[PDB]
Amino acid sequence: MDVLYSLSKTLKDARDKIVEGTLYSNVSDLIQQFNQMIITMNGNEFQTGGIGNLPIRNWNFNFGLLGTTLLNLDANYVETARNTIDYFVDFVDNVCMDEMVRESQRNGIAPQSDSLRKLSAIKFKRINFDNSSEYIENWNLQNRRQRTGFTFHKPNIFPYSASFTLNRSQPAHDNLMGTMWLNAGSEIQVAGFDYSCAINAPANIQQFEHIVPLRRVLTTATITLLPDAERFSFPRVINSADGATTWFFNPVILRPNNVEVEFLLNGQIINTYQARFGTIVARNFDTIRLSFQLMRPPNMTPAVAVLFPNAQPFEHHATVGLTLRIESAVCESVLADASETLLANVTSVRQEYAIPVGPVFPPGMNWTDLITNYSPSREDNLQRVFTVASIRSMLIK
Amino acid sequence: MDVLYSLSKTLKDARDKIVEGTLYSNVSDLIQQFNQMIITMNGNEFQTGGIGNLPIRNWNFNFGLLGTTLLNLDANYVETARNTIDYFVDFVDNVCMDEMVRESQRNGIAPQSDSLRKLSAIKFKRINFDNSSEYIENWNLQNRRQRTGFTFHKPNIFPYSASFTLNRSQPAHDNLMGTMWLNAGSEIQVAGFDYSCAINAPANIQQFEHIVPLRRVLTTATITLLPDAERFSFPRVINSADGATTWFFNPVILRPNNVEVEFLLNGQIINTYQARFGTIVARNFDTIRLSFQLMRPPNMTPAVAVLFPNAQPFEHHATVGLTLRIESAVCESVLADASETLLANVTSVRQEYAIPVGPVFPPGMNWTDLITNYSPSREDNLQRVFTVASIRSMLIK
Amino acid sequence: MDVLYSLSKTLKDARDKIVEGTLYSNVSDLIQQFNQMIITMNGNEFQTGGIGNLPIRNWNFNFGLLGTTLLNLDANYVETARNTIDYFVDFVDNVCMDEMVRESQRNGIAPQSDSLRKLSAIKFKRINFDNSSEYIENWNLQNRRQRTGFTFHKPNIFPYSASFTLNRSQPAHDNLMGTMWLNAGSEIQVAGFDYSCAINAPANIQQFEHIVPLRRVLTTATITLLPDAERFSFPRVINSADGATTWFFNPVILRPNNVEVEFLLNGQIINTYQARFGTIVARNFDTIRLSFQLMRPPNMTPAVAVLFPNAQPFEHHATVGLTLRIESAVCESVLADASETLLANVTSVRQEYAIPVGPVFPPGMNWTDLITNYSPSREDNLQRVFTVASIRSMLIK
Amino acid sequence: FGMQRMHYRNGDPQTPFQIAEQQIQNFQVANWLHFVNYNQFRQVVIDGV
Ligand SMILES: [Zn+2]
Repeated sequence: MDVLYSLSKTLKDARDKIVEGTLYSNVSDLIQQFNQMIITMNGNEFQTGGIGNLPIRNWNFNFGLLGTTLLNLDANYVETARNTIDYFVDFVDNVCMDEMVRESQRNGIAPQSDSLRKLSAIKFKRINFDNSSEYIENWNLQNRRQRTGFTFHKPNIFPYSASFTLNRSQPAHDNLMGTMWLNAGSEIQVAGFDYSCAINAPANIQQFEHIVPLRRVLTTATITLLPDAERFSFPRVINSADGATTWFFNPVILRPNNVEVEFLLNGQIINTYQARFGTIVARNFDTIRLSFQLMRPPNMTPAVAVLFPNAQPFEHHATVGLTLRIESAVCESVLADASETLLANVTSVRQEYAIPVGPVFPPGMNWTDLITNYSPSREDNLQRVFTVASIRSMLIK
Repeated sequence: MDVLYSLSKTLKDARDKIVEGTLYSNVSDLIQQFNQMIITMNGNEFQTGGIGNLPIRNWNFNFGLLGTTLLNLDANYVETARNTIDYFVDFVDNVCMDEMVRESQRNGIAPQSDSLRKLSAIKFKRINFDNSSEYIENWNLQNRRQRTGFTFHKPNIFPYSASFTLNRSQPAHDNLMGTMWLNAGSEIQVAGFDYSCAINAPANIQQFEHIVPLRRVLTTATITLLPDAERFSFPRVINSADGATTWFFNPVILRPNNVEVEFLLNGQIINTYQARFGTIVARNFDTIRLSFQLMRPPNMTPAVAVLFPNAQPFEHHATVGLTLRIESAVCESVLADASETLLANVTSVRQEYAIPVGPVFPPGMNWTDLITNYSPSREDNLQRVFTVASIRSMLIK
Repeated sequence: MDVLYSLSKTLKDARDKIVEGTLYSNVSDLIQQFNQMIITMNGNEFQTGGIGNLPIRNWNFNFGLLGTTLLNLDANYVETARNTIDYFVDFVDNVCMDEMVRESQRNGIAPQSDSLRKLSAIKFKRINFDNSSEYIENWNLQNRRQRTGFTFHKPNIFPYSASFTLNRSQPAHDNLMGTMWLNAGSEIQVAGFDYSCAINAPANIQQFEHIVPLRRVLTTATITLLPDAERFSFPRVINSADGATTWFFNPVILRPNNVEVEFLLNGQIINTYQARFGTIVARNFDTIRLSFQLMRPPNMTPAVAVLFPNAQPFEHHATVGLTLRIESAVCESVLADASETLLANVTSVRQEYAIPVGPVFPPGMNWTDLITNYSPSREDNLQRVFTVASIRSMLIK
Repeated sequence: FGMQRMHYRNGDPQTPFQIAEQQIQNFQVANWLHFVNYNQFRQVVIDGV
């Protein structure tokens, strides 16, 4: 894995640094590493592919070394360099597509393809170069069991869970009470509704609560906390819990009284925020507890007093919402987010070559089913395949 | 173009690496490239500007070589380096503003300013250095006709198109049927509405369909697909097709039954998703086909049954929506997105110096009119000017 | 500050470049800088911490130099390098946590901790290395008073201000007129409403206006301008200005007629946009002026004509909105945004060690109260602490 | 290894050992060449001197 990143880093630098007319002192330390790579890789044969429609390709390396005698690199040197680089780039492309496609339940952090099991010897250890990308740094730090952090912009930590809860209900569905939520991507939109608007609740206050457990512990998260959840604020008809009948929801929106957002780690309150909106911070957490309440307004104009009678027919239902959007967060495990394209590369390779469903990953690489049951073996497989996807995304655009 | 990136890369590195007190071995390979640059650029004169209010500046290079031998760089060397660097940075700033401002219908990928046409000789080819940024890598790969990819975070692939379609309509506008949509940035919000709620449709099911053709082929796109389009879910009054009269839209929201999202490339179904929300992936596509349908709920509580009569007056109109947001995508052509500022730099240079409207780009650099008719000559001009904008964004902050 | 970035850059590179089996010519220029660092840092003692619960640690440096005699780096060299690197990484971690925690009203741009005041001597100036990160580049450019630019993705330039304005009001609250807005993060959502729908306004047109002053001058901003503000488009009950009574708001949405978005710098119109939506650009501005107007529709179908009578009871209130979202912008001063995590690191260090509220920063590091009153001394403190946070975010993940 | 005679210019900043360390494919010969390349004393202070 280290030597695969090293091959790709030298091929990236040798497409970048070895150009026409450049001075030799700019590339004097790269040509020695590329010659060490050629010297190491000669005499060896590899075999990539063999699963799904990924074709079996045989790789044989017989190349001459590059010259170390120019002052300015002329176009002859650039053309022979482009030939050797194009062959090695095709090789590492097929090794990365052979490694992202395989998985194992037993020990997923180990290389699974034959080519990367062959590259994991000490004969190939002199290929090794700097490990400067974030994924290979976290690979090398977790290979020695130290703390890592992946910085994500809007991480997909929440599985898709659009549902509700009726704390007070009946088959008439004309006096309901409870919460509704949308957990999607990095965004929680929650809305507790009461049809009576707390006309018989004690002190005209109805307490709502919504507890979101996470799968991995997020660290140093900037979170936009806004009131008035926008999706649960227009009238809609909703199927029941058993899916038998449908019930109508005509909301009018009160502001959330007494918002308490708590960030729990192992049941301990790490951060708490009482009636503070805008951008908040949560330093260390794996559970988000939103505690908002609906208070009946004690003074109402005649336009408002016709909405909430004391009797039964409520044509306008009180609804109170919050919105919580994790903008950026540092997570020790791998995830998906709106910035990288690594999950897209993994799914593109697994869908392009018509790959059968294996023992670990969900069918079709369903990220909702992958983050719903995010086991440590699936975590190891996901980190390995994302690291190889980062390597191929360095070489192949 | 390669030598302009090389000038800017050496000036960036020589502002970074040549500092006070640093060891000479840290900068021993940069000073040789900077001396090669001084040796190449001496004796040459340039002329920048001359269009709009961009002033004509004459550039003459007569500088001494950085050959003093130091072990740790003292402040004398830093001050003479800062002088030479500030003159070259002003030169390359004015060359980049002279190149981003010009365009040509005939062959836009060629340099248009006099200074960059003069820098495109082999006398200046020994300036050349590593080409490591993404735009100069894709420039060098498309100069040899190989595959490229620009990675965008929320790409502006959709032109602004807020409109609707009435599949069933009359001048009374009290029983309507059809779709509405908002295509903006990277976001499609579509909503098909029926006023009758499929009370006379066969099997109480009304089929909607919305086909969005793209201008360039996106590759490996992560897409957040949510139901219940939020913008088309509140009551509004809307002008008619001819703009004569206005009609009222009072929606109640059903969930989308039987969602089928297809990603078409050349009419062939590449990816398909049947009733799956959350984050989806689309590996290769240039057309997005959303096929959702409205089904009348067969079991309704008395709060719902008063909304949808069998007769004509429908005060509550059934509406079903979807939202499709491309979070990140790899596109072979250049675009604009929410991450880079290159389009902002191009428009800032073209608006600061009061530049007349030329033959290629839209008046005022309208990105909606630029991506509406995204011709290959306009594509070549846009890629060239974005590459020069990336170069100037390296030097000028 | 320069030498602290230099220590962290060498420790980052020496975790990256000094690996097992790598060629010596890849690391031949890094080992000389790391040996210069060891030679400079020996014989010196430091003392970190001493405020809040940050513990006092004493630092003594007595290390041998690294060998310069290998061809391929074996595991002995890697293990002794990992020992020296882990000690220096712990040192620079505690120096950065000692510097981010302190502040001064008098001159905040100066180092405040004892360790960084000791590192600001010319004895330690030979530690210095390349300054390539964005924050240390802008630090070095503003240390010489040149122009800088921080590129932000969705900058938190707006303080949280959710409020309204009643241009026409009475204690009955049944015929109201005025604007409502949400300024949050990078997003302005504004909506002017009239209950009469301009039935007595001249030419049936009511002019709205919303002027947002900024705190710092943004430059080259890409801005998504959409109509129909989504948050102020559903019915809600709202407390009055004095908080005494509540009033009801039942909106129906017209489209915004005659949108004029102006970008003011020092009262001068820099950019203007008349009825153009989608992505717009604003090259230089510190005030955003939105001028939209509500026009009564002269032709209405019978479904619309029942909404707006000539008499007093208006059960459906005309409402017209806009949404303005700054996607990316270049600002000369430091800010917070959805991309970096530096504010999260600063707040995590200040909240982890239970730090008392000082003279400059708001209690609890309230970013709304920090950008509401964004004084230049607070600007200098914020830039210094963000630079140190960037340094620690390079070393500590 | 059947190499060139190495025309070596008088005044090269690198000694012939210091470019035989990079021209030669073998590890062992070149490993000893690199020991000789950057063999130097440690500058020590014991007992004041
Ligand atoms: Zn983003």
